[PDB]
Amino acid sequence: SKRTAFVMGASQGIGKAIALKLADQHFSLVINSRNLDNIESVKEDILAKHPEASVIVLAGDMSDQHTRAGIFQKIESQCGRLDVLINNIPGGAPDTFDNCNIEDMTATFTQKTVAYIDAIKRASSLMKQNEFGRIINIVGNLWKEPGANMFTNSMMNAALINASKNISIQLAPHNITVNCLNPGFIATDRYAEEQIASGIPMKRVGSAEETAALAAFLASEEASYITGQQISADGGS
Amino acid sequence: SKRTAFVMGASQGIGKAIALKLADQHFSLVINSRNLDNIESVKEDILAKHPEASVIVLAGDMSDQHTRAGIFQKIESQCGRLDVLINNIPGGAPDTFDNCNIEDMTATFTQKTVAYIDAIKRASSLMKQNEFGRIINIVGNLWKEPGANMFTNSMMNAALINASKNISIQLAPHNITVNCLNPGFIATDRYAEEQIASGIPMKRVGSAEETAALAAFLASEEASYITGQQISADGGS
Repeated sequence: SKRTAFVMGASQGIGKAIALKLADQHFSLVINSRNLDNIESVKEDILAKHPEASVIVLAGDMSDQHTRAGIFQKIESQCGRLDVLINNIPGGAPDTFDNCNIEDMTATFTQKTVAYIDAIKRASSLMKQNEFGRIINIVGNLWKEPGANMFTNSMMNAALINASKNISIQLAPHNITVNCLNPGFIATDRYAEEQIASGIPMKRVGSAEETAALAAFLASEEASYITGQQISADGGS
Repeated sequence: SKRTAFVMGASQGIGKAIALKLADQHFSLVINSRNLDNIESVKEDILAKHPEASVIVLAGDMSDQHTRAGIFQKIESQCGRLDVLINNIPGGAPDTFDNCNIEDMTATFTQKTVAYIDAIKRASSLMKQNEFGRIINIVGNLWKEPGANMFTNSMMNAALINASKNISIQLAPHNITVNCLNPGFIATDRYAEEQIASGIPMKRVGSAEETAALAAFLASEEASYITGQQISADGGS
């Protein structure tokens, strides 16, 4: 069939990569980031490689409850369907059990975790219309001694893993797979001078294309019996 | 030594059970629930079995950020120390991925998860003073198709498991164990007419004493090398 895919936070990085690969495979695209100008540029990049592409740009903050409803309202309007959802929202800033505070925790929780779930709620009832869907969640790693300053994000990642398992079960009947994809390392700040490459088995860091090759597959028709899964493109824990 | 233990939501049920067993072992007790009258009655029950008991009643809502700080301020004042913490706060109301809503999710998150963590923050710096502590977290079961209407509570339980692991690592250096205790079934509403006993391996439902025997042990001196653990008194998953 000729599917429609909504890829969020795709102005660059992992989302941008998933966008191109998904375009590479003749998916109809609806794309999003906060920055209207950065996102436009991607559409131009995609149309350039593929002139006939159906790319839609809906700038906005997917962390915002209302921006969400509006985006989904639009897609339902301009597309009439939705097959694939790519939940891709960054977690909060790094923190420590010592350094953490509770105002921000709630924020972060709301910013990513709730966002993803609401987004699935909307995607799903759209998806349910055609008894088909592919939900891929960009999530990251737990558990282990943040330590990596990822205290709040790790507990969020856990909650998200749990929730997806649940959701996957509730939505399977409807031919909608729900899987989490945890990349490891790509393009995102942080602070020679860099032997983190030493600690990863493959001894290298991820690439958005590698991550995107995976998400593309999960998005495909042949991936119809794969749900409730948790798969890392991390080269090793 | 002569330790001091703070057991929250101990007006009855599991917390009440932990309170008596801990009293049974000559811990100095600080106890809490929302209901001043229900909690008082426990003190009377404890003093009655043990006349010499040091029981302190601090009524209050441990879900409340400010009530929390105040309770800990008091304990630090009237006790000068704290050895054992019993994080015992009920989760939110049951919900479904379908039926759930996001206002309540945030609430629930704040009500239990954040509560426990803040409570540990306060307990710990108190505990750090004597290079000794025992943090037991009353948590429950994930993951599996709520289904049991436990959608939001399951993802919260997951986040809590993750966070404790982390915290356990950060606090071990200070001789403070952090373990989660997941009971299964005890005294708490729900809606013959009841073959849930069929689905549990032991074919029976938990008892607060069983749960309390465990928490008491984790609270003991001999349990000094047991941290970051996850242990069910559920008779079987």
